[PDB]
Amino acid sequence: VGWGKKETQFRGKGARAMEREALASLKASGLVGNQLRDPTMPYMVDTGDVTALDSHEITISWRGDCDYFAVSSVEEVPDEDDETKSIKRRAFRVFSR
Amino acid sequence: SGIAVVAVMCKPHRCPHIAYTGNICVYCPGGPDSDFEYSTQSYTGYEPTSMRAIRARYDPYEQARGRVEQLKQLGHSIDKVEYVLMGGTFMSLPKEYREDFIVKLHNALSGFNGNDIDEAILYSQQSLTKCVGITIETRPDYCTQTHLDDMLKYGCTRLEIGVQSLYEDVARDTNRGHTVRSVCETFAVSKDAGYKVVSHMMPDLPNVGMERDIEQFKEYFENPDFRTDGLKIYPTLVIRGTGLYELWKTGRYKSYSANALVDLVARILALVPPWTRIYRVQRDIPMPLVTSGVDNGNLRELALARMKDLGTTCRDVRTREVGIQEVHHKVQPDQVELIRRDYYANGGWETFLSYEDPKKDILIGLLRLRKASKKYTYRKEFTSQRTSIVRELHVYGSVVPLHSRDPRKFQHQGFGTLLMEEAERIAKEEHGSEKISVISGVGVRNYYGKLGYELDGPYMSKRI
Amino acid sequence: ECITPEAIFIGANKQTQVSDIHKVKKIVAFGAGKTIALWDPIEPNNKGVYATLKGHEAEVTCVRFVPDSDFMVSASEDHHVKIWKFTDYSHLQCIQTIQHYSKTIVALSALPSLISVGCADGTISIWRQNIQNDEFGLAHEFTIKKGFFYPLCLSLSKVEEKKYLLAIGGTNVNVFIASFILSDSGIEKCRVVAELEGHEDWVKSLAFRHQETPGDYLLCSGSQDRYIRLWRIRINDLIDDSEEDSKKLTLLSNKQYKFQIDDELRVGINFEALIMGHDDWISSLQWHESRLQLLAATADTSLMVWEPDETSGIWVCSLRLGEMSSKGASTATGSSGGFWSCLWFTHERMDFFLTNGKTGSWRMWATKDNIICDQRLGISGATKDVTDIAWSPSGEYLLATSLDQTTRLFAPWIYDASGRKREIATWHEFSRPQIHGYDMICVETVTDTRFVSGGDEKILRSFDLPKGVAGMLQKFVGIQFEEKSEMPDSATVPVLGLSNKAGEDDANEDDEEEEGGNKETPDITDPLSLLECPPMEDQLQRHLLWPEVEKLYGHGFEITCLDISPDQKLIASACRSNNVQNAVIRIFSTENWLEIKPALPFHSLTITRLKFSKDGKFLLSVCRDRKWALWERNMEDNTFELRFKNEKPHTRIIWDADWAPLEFGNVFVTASRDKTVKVWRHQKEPADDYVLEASIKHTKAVTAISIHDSMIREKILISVGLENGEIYLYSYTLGKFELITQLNEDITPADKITRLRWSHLKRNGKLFLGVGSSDLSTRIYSLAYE
Ligand code: SF4
Repeated sequence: VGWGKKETQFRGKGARAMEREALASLKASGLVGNQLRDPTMPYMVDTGDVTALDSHEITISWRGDCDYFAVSSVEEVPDEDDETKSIKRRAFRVFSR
Repeated sequence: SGIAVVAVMCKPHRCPHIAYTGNICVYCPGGPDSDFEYSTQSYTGYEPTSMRAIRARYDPYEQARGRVEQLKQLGHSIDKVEYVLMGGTFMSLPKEYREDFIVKLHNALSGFNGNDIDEAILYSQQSLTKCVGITIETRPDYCTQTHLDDMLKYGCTRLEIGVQSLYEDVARDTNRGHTVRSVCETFAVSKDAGYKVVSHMMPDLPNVGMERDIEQFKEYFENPDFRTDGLKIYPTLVIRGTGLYELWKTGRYKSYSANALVDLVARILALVPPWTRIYRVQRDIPMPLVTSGVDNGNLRELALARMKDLGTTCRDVRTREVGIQEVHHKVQPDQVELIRRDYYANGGWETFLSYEDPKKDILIGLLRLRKASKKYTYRKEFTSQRTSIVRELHVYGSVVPLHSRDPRKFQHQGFGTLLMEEAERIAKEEHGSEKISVISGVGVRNYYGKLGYELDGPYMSKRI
Repeated sequence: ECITPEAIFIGANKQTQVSDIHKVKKIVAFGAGKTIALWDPIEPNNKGVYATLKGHEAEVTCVRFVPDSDFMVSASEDHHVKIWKFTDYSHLQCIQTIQHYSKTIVALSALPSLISVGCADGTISIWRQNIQNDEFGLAHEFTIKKGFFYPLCLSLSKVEEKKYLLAIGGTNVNVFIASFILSDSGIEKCRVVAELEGHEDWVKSLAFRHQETPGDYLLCSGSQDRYIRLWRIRINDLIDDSEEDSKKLTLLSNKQYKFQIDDELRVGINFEALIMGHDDWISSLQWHESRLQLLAATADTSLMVWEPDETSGIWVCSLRLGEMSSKGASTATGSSGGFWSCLWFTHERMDFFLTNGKTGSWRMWATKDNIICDQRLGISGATKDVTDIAWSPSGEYLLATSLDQTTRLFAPWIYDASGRKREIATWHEFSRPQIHGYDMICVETVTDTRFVSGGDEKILRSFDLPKGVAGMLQKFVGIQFEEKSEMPDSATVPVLGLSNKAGEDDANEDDEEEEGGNKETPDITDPLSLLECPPMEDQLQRHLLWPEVEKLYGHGFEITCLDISPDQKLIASACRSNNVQNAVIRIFSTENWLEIKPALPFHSLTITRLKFSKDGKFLLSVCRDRKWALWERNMEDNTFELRFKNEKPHTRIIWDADWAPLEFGNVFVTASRDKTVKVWRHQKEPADDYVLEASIKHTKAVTAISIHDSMIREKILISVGLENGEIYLYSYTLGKFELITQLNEDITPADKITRLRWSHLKRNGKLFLGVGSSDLSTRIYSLAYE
């Protein structure tokens, strides 16, 4: 989805900042005062570790017109962040006729 | 009569939300970086207004004067004109440019030749060829309180802040720099100031199905946050120069057929609440440069045939308007009644009053009233006690003929007074307010100064 | 030791009360920028503007000479009014200020010992001076109607020794007329006494003609409704009667306004005639002296002269001037711009009609007794800030751009159409190079007839020269241009100009024609009708453009600064920023117009000055972060490398730096907002680098510097300018600051100086200096240093 390149100049995201340079004789700086920008998440997404009181059964659900359905379970994700940490995460998937 | 719309253009620039996403939003065509490069964004430069702007090298004075004189010479005489601005994000530009622009746009009609915008607007109040407001286009990131004060000083009356979707992946995948939820607080702060707010929508977008398109509109009209006073629907058309054509080139994009789109429009028009004005389902497009989509010149001309085959025809303002004088007075109307609706929208209670025929559902005049809340008001006028605001007065009831014994030679010249006193009644009794205010363009600051309203700041107010 | 101001360039405003004349002397004094410029048309020499009276702070609106007296009053946007008195035969000086009127002033008119001021607060003030003290005392300050009235124009008339009237118009449809009588210092019995009917829009022009036959005269009025009407006024014993006590049919519109002013004077006013037939709003109405004629100017630039009709009784326009079709700078259809002022006067019998243009260009017509007319030489100048200067390589015609996208091309007039030298040469604008939408910040000249420019777009452009201009210059400025025949034919008039034309699509529609002045270099004029003066204002806007040659990209923002190599082969350029990666320099070769791969990353802020050394070996780089560098070039591939650097030269930002000739051994000088001028000298005994010699400081920030081309008597020249507008001239040798002079405050551009440039082609035993400031001014000085 990314596209941030302009020829004859240095662009593309990761480090590039501005397109609206302006000056002031007293060393102005900052576009501050504009909250909630960049709908990309501020940091890597949260995990889904289960709480203690939860049970561990298998649930199956249908839809109104009965064409698709969903089933839930608990996966053991490997968590590449640490090659010794693996997380038990509650998640569901969708299947068809 | 003589309502006039004179569009103007601003100098080319770049909206800064590109800075933290890299490029323009995908569907935006043209722009300074594109091959045209002498044109503001979202306009290819091939429109007649673009031609008239280029030959003037993007100057407001010449564009306004030339368009006004051309319209006057064609055969219509003008005494009521509303300006509309276009292109990019006008508010991004530096301080002095906007001030000079506004002063020139007012001195073009006033005939004044001064500076110090306060004096310019003061002279424009007492001028012929009255101005009935301005329409400024701006983005959520630039609607902070300082900018709102600037717009209130300038003389603007209604904004148009696009959202284009309510899902959250679309905002990041279309390279538009704002989360969806912030637009709600933008609406909340804007409405309490008396600014009529209109939005945009585009039915088909990448990674969006017909279903999601249906219930996004349903949630927009049902949820007490997305209730606004207008709408514009832009069917997605693929121009070669856009970032949308690259997706089709790489095969990462496909469009709807004709049947699917006409069915979608038919369903959508059968849900509009009766206080929102559907502006243009049949919008204006650069025709030959589109590569994907369908014809859009007569979408509603077939959607109407669809509702006649399914029932529950449209109920918007536009289809039910009768106009100022003799638009559909070829037949004598029927029973005239007063209809009053109340709704909760953006942390406040609002009232819509109208004079309508209930047997055939036509519209003659309408009024909007808002009870100011306590968690959004910041103006020193509205932070001293309870108050209510008349966001819009609209009187097509200047009609000479009517049903149920119209005034003989008085011909509904006191018709608006009925609605004004009706509003004051519930302001004194139900709201329990201690001050009532009305917002209007500077040119019409006298049609309200006769009923007793007195001037404070940019507002026309009177106590109780 | 002295100087001589060679030229003064400025443009008029777009107001209506700006122009003013002094009939006994005919000195056109008009406001411009924040000052008041003076000019005189009646002279065998067409010099132009010679002095700009200063003192104001904001833009001037209303200027009025007191009729046949020794004073002059001005009003500015600074909410102030200033008095001026003749201190010389052709020079004035401020004598008094007015400290009332928190709001600005819109209307102004004056007669001896009276001042009328219309304050946009909504009030009208009348002042009368003292018998022996020139301080104009206050007599009255009243209001026509608070809350709903704002004045636009005022006028005055003297009924008798101590009795006067006053007319008021503005945001209404009626003309108000009040009266008052004199006293010791004040005025008593002053109130509105008549409200004349008439127009359906705002009053815009008033005019009281003198009293030929005592007590009866005429008033004219024009309004935004495009109609002009008249009103006759009579004193007692001549007032029209039979209105009272006589069986006559009184019409609705023929009402007579009678008023008993005092115990012995009653005045009757009636309506006379309706004059129409115009295309836009009236802007200026002016009377005459020997005729019942008026001059009418519209917003369509059209000029009309209205005269009485002895046959039909209803006045018919006599002469119609301005049939040329022109709207703005770019003309498509119709005309626009209008005329925002006017003056009308005859010297012996040549009538003269002068009006302000749409781009600060005066247009003046002389005429032979109402029959035939001819346009004479006018004035032109900049309407916004003047940023960048650039001389010709040979020491000739200079290019001075501005913020109002009006590139300039001035030139001296040395061939005076008699085949000989003009006894006193005068400077004029001879060509308008380029016009476009952007602002055209930077411009540089590479060869005799080529230049490279850049505005606020991210591209640079290089232009060409047409043919007609070459011959016109070699006729008037005269100096020989060798091998000019190689250039191909070009055009004159584009419908819309991004640049002129250099192709076969069009041609030149003017024939080779030596209309006059054929006694110097005959048949040099490339196809054109040879004038007797520099090109006309009608010609400047659409004929003298230079076609473009090449476009070149490379930057990521708008262009900031560029410089040309001494070999005329390489060029360097850079744009402004505050990031590290957008503060670099890019270079191009003139023979191919292409980018060279390597970059030059050293700075983190905006590049301020770009300057190659005296020889094509070193490049200087200066910025705002107080860091400067010198880069070395390899003659083989023209690439560069960083050699010398320094990081703590000053504390405040650096503005400008200039080089030194090859004779003295590669010295340079830096000037910084620390008000500091430091001189950097070279030394290599204990370390190969550049060392510091000395420095000086002033009381205000320095802005730009320039050093003369060569050395005079084992010493060189130096010029330094401030943001206050002053100019200092210096003589300097190694370690010795030999101050020459501080230039007069009576001649300086009042606003911040931007660029000072020393010329090289000395002639008449003197050199030339070009000054460009943000005071809407561009000036030329001469140095006959001994
Ligand atoms: S915000 Fe508006 S101007 Fe900017 S890229 Fe999107 S559509 Fe174009």
